[PDB]
Amino acid sequence: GTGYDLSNSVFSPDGRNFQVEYAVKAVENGTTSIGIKCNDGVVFAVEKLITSKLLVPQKNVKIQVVDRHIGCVYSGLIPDGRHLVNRGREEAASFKKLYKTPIPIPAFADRLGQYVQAHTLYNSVRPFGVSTIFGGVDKNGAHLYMLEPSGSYWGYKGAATGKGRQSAKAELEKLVDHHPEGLSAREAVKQAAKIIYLAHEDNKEKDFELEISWCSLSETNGLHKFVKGDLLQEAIDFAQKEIN
Amino acid sequence: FRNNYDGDTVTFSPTGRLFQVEYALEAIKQGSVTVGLRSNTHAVLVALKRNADELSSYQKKIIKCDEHMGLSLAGLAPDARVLSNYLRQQCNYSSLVFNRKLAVERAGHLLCDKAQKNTQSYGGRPYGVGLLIIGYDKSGAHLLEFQPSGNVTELYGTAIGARSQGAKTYLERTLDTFIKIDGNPDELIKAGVEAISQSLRDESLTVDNLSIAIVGKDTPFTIYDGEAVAKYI
Amino acid sequence: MTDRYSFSLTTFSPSGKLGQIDYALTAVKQGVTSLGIKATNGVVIATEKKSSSPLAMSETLSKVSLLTPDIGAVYSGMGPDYRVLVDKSRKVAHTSYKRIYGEYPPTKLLVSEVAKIMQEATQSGGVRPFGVSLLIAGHDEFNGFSLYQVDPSGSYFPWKATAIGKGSVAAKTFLEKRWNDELELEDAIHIALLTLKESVEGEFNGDTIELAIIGDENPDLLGYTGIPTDKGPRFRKLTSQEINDRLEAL
Amino acid sequence: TTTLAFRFQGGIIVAVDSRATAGNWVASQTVKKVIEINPFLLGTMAGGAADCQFWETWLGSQCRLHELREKERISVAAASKILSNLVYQYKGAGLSMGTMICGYTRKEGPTIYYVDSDGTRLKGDIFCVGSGQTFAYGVLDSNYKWDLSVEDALYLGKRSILAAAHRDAYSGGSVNLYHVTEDGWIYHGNHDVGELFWKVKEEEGSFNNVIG
Amino acid sequence: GYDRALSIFSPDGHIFQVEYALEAVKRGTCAVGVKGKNCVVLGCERRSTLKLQDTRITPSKVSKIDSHVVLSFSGLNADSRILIEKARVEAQSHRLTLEDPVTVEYLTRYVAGVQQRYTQSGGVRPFGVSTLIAGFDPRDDEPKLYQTEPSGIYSSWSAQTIGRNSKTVREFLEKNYDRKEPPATVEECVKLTVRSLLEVVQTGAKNIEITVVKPDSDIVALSSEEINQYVTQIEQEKQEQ
Amino acid sequence: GSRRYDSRTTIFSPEGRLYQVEYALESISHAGTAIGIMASDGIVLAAERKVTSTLLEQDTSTEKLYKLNDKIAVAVAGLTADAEILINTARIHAQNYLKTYNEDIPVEILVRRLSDIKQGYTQHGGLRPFGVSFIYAGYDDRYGYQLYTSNPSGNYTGWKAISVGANTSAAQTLLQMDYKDDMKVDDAIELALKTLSKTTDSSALTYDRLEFATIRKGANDGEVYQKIFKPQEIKDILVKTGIT
Amino acid sequence: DRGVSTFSPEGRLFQVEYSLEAIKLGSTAIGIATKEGVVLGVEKRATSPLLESDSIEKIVEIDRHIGCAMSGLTADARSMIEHARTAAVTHNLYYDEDINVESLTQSVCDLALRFGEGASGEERLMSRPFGVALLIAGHDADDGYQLFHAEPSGTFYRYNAKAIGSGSEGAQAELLNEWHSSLTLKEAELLVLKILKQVMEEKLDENNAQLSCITKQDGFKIYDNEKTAELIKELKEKEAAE
Amino acid sequence: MDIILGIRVQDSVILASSKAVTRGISVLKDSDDKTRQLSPHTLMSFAGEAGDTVQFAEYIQANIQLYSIREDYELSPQAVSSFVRQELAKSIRSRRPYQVNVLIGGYDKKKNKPELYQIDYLGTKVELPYGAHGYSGFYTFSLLDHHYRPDMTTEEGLDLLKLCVQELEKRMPMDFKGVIVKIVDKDGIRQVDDFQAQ
Ligand SMILES: */C1=C\C(=O)NCCCC[C@H](NC(=O)[C@@H](NC(=O)N[C@H](C(=O)O)C(C)C)C(C)C)C(=O)N[C@H]1C(C)C
Repeated sequence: GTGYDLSNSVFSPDGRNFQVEYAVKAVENGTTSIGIKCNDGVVFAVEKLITSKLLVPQKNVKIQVVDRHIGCVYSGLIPDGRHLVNRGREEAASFKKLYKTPIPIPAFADRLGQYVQAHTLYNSVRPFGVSTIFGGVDKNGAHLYMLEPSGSYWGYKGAATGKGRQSAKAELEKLVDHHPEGLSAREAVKQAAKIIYLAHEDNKEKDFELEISWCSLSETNGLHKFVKGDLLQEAIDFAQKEIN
Repeated sequence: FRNNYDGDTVTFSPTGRLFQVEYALEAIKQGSVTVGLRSNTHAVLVALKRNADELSSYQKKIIKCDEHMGLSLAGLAPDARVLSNYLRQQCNYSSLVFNRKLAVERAGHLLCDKAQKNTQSYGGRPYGVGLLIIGYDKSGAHLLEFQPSGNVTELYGTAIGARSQGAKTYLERTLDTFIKIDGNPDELIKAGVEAISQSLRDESLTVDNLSIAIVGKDTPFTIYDGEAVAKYI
Repeated sequence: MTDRYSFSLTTFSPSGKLGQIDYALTAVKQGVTSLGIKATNGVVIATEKKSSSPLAMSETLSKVSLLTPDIGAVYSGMGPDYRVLVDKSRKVAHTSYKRIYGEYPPTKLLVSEVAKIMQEATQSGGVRPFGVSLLIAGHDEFNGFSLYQVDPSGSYFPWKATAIGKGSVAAKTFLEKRWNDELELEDAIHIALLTLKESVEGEFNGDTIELAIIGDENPDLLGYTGIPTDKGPRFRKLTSQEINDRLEAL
Repeated sequence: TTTLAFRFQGGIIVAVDSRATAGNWVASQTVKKVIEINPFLLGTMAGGAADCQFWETWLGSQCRLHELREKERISVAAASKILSNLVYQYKGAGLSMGTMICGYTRKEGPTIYYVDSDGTRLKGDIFCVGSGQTFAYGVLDSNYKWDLSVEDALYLGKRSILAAAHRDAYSGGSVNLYHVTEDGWIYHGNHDVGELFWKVKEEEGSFNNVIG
Repeated sequence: GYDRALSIFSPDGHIFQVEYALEAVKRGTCAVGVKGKNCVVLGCERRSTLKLQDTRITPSKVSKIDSHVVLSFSGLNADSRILIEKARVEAQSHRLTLEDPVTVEYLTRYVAGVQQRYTQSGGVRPFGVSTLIAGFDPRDDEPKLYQTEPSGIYSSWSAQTIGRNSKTVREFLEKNYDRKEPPATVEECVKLTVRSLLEVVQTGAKNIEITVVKPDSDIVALSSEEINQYVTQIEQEKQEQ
Repeated sequence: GSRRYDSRTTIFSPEGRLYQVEYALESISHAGTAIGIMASDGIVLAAERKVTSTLLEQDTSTEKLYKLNDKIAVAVAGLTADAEILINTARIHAQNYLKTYNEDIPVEILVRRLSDIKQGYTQHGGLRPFGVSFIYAGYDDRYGYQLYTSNPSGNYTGWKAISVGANTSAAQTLLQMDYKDDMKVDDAIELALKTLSKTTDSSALTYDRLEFATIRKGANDGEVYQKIFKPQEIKDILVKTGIT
Repeated sequence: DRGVSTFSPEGRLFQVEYSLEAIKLGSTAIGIATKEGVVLGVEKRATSPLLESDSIEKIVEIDRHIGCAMSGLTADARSMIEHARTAAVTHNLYYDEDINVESLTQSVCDLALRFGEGASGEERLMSRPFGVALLIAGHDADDGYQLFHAEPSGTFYRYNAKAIGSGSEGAQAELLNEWHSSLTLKEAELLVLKILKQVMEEKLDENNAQLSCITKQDGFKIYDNEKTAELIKELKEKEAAE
Repeated sequence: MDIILGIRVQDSVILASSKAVTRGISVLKDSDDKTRQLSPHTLMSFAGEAGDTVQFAEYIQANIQLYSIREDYELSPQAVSSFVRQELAKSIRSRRPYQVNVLIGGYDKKKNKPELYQIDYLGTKVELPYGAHGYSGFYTFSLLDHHYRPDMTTEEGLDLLKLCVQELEKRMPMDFKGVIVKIVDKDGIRQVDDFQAQ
């Protein structure tokens, strides 16, 4: 029959979970955001649409940090995004408290992964309306990760999600090809600003605000930090220049 | 279509929408207009109080949460009481435990997370009220716009409620002007009354009809009603 | 989260039927045949090991199970449901009897216990009945040997012999013809193998058939000596080789 | 502390002292050991201050609620059982209160109930409770008659507390009188033991031992 | 675990589950109560869909909550038990804590509350029962008669009836009972009740049971004969005309 | 959520009826007939075994007559499984009454408890009622021989003669036609069998399709006795009453 | 079905709205406040002549300075009244003072939205909203005489005069004209007694109508029949007077 | 302790109980009735801890009356006592046990015989011709052990009690202020108001 899309834990006859699929819709509809894994860290950037001149500039920050070494950015239902990060924070804290060592990016990934997958198991809950790009540096290098409402996630060299997800994925792939030896944290910040500016064409209607953050072993001592001031403008420029 | 995906908040529509949440957002539009705007020294709230008969009172739209924070509501009164009351506790807890004033930005993050919880669990319902929180903290004056969806945003000014679009455009225009109204509360207030009259239609703001609130540098959040607002009409 | 299914999933229809229990029985009908025969000095139960792939090893799966050392069970219906039912039936035997009286429960009661479990899956909130019917056979000092059939409804009854599953009607008829109140265990075993052959399409041997008995005490199967009153289990599953030998005298 | 309540023809007489201590240290001579539960109910207070004062005030609230509910003045016997039962819920916990619940309902007439943190609830005509009870009993017992003028009963009471205040180190301060009639209780002033003693001595000629 | 809101509001502002509860009452046997000048009487009809019962044991229609108070009902029996129990238990609790038996009005207000509660509590359906509670307040002689319904509402009546054909008998009573001069006698009071039941009982000597309550816990239920007699004397009243 | 699959087994019909109780009864109407007759010197319980076979081990069977106490027993009609669940709690209740008062539980008291348990599944819980109806046959020193009946609704009543299960209407008419207050156990025993005989949906009323029980006070003793006839005992009484 | 706490696409709560309907069907209740006191009046509405009209209680006392009138499903009012009484008495126990009439009202209003089948915000156990509205009248030293309207919505207003129940919309219209800042208590009494007579299907008499009031001096009192009757008689004469 | 005596004669059970209520140094009351009627033909006398004493008695009463109404029947004395024992027996292993001892005297309307039950806070129950709780036992059991006969009339029984009360006043330390006597029989429970000089 039909109606296999009214409850969250139901399998359609072809083996799907429409509710989860409908969630992905809420995501694709959201702003665009990316992650670039450089050779000793990860860079995060996001598209911040300026709905009006009323929004205090530089104020409604999107990228979130978990603990001190992990960075999170997501596209879709922001509130769901935060909800997830809160859980990640508790999740990371619980971990450190028992094992002392700050939670390894991979372990954290599956920590968020199992939680999210958990919301595709019961009809009493709604799946997450967000895709999340997150990562950081740990005992063995840097890691970039993307998590889907389905709970699925994998390690990426580059990742993008949202409205301009394709333009991005397009650009990210170009990078991967023209840099087999790796990209530097400094360079990834620039390239990210560009890739965000390009992906902004599928929303060229409203003006936006760029927001980059990175976690580099050599640049930030393995700590997640927001790219501000000079280095920021410098990237905004490197992008503004190549958009013409 | 929509009829099969709006029976509760734990259901997504084939397009990624959460109707029950949207229906809640509607209750706000059906609500009486209220305006918020701030300079660098003060933040202000102006709200239109709506009454039932002419034998009834006008319902309060502004609520104080602390000596440095407060807000205006549009929508389900009860829900504002619940949310404001919860925002009072948070300010309270911030003091009692850290001897620290709860930053406006954080109060917002708190509201957002509280709201969000009523939009992913069976049995719960979203809050049918919009809020405009103003406050003065360690980083200055602030204005927040709270939506039942959970979306909280910091702006220089804004409005919500029926015909709110009027005032909002007016502020969006007056921006560069009121944002510089420092060291002068009365000026920031008049700019606030103007923005709000931009959403009038039915009548004109009277003394037992207008409601104003202000917080700032050396100004504890204080609400003005009746005779007190007379000097602005 | 939280099982919000605090209401019955099995209810009365205007006709007075209990849907799920009926459907559950239908599920039993579809399952492989299995039967039980009570002789004057033992009981036998058997079914067919319907290997669901030539690559799968049918030994690593028993349709015939020991509940206590003097009670065995066999089913027809949904294998997985039976599995958990066995574990439950083995535990309940301890928790509600051996731990209180220091002796294994008598057949009727253990059966009574399992029945209750199923009965509950017919009324409890948020669950479906068990898709299996059981044939339990055992022996106890004050009741001798006995054979019982337990249904997804939670009902059970004693039998001199009977069968359930696929060709039950056929086999049930064949048993009414061959059973008498003077059968020795070996007799029933024979009749069992015959009654089984009918429901068997392809191969019929000790590797495709699974049969056990509840006869005399096997002290050789006790594992230890030195205690007069402990004589060994009456339950014993036949070996593949033991089955084939009998099949020649078929 | 000394508190006493007795029933007689004119109704009920209630008198108490007003001294509060913490060991040998006199904390106060101005305590109100009589709690006016309501225009018709009185509660004496002996034992732990807080314990009596708190729980008796609470009793007032329960009595008020009972009348809102039943649209009728609560009975003395019921009021006394409420305290009684509440107190028993805390048996063994350490509450310390010996109290009297006195009232006048058209149904029961003059009534007095003795209630202590032990769970003991008793109805009677005379009750003396407190570290000075025996002294009060001494005087009272030997001069009580159901036929006392509301004036003489008032005196006998005032005098019974005077005795206790004198002999007992833990009693004193001042006397507080109350007269219980169906129309309710009528306060009868605060009499400072300081000045009351002498006056009584002279006028009555008793306390002949003391020198003055 | 189960807390489904079964009694909710519908567009027209009704709570159908409570309304349907009433329908269950309408289908129940008839029960009537009339207060005299010094007594109250309760009468109830006995169904006849099957007759071969053992009237000795079979639960009767009028129950004693306490020695001075009784309660009769119309509706689902299974449900009446639950109410009668709670009432009886509260009857003792009130004595134990207030050292005084419950007033007829109070016991009523309690029962009504239970019912009301069941109309706005999760996972439960309202009581398909309506009650008649009568007796005499402690140390009082003015008879009491109250009635409650699934909605949780209650009130006092000089006389009243509930159940099937209660419409009919109520009429009978509305034009046969004068508040000015209430049945000044236990006898003339029971007669008025038997009369009122006959309007619907359709000759049922063994189908009509009467219970008389007087001040100071004087409760008694008449036998078939005492009743049969009343029916007798009444049938003549008709013929003698 | 879950509300989507909730049958709401405990609600009223617009007519003020209880759906499930009604339907449950509907189910019971198809169950083997059980009859209870009460004579001056004893009570009789006769029931018809639903579904039987040549192979059915009849000596070891019981599907309708259950012993609850030493002076109380019941005849069932409906889901045996359900019946048991209730019978066991009944057996316990009897014992507790004994343990508390050191006296045998009064028949009606046991019957009221059982009925109350049923009534419950009728007013709250969201579960289905028990598809059972009981004919209680017992004796105590307060009301002597008693006969009661209870069903899914939770209501119970007393009888001189009564039946439950299938063709009750037919049986009730036959009983109502030949019952007399001054009957004797033997008489009742006959009337019982005669009735079944005339209502049986089967060919002939043979012993292998019956369950019989009598509560008599064996004069040569002074105590009451419960006798649940064995296959042969039924086969005999069956020939005697002239049904061979 | 559909959640008991579901939103309509218009931004309203179904159950709450439907709740308001059941109330329109309720008995008429009117309240008028004057600088001399507040008057509360209600329609008994006996569903039969055998029903002892005085056992009809639709005007109750919350405290000595706070009373109220109810309309709609009145059985629902019991738990609210109990709550109100307790809150008022408790406040007195905790603060040694009377509770403000507004807070008393605000307190009642807080129970209102406490319903659902699992609403994420606390433990709201009550399957449906209340099917009754309340007119809370009283006095305190902070805002003098006050009249409040509390609906199952969870909100409440303060009226100089307000009428709820079947005859409301019309009666309220009447009050819109009749009421003025200088009415006397006596005036408000007849006015209530008048508007009641208009909207009542029944011929208003001292047995199907009931008056009461709250004055700083004597508190909440319910006019005994005799007192009401005379007031009625008085009303008739002044009416027939022109 | 207080004085709780019970003696079962031919057709009735007589219960005697001290009227004194002493708290520490002062005797607060001299007319205390340490008894509760459980039903028209069952009377229970009690003595023990200050609060527990009545709390337990009333509780038992409530429950017995509730059973009376529910069953419109009066439980036999034997049954009533079994209920009581159970209750105490539970109590003893609870968080805070009832420290009460009781005598239960009733007339079994069915057997038509009077009965006396003695039960202590431990739930120890025994049926006796005569019994007492506390110290009284030490002075009275020998008296009764001596002057007791099963066929004694109610009057003889009273005299026998009179004998016990005297010994108790003679040899006991405490002033128990006399006793209140009550008789339970076929016609119910009644109090011998003239024993202060009978
Ligand atoms: C009556 C005297 C009496 O009956 N007994 C003598 C005992 C003194 C009790 C009481 N004194 C007080 O209540 C003290 N405060 C405390 O005792 N506080 C205690 C503490 O701090 O350890 C706590 C644990 C209760 C005074 C300072 C309030 C007393 O004076 N009783 C009088 C009468 C009732 C006022």
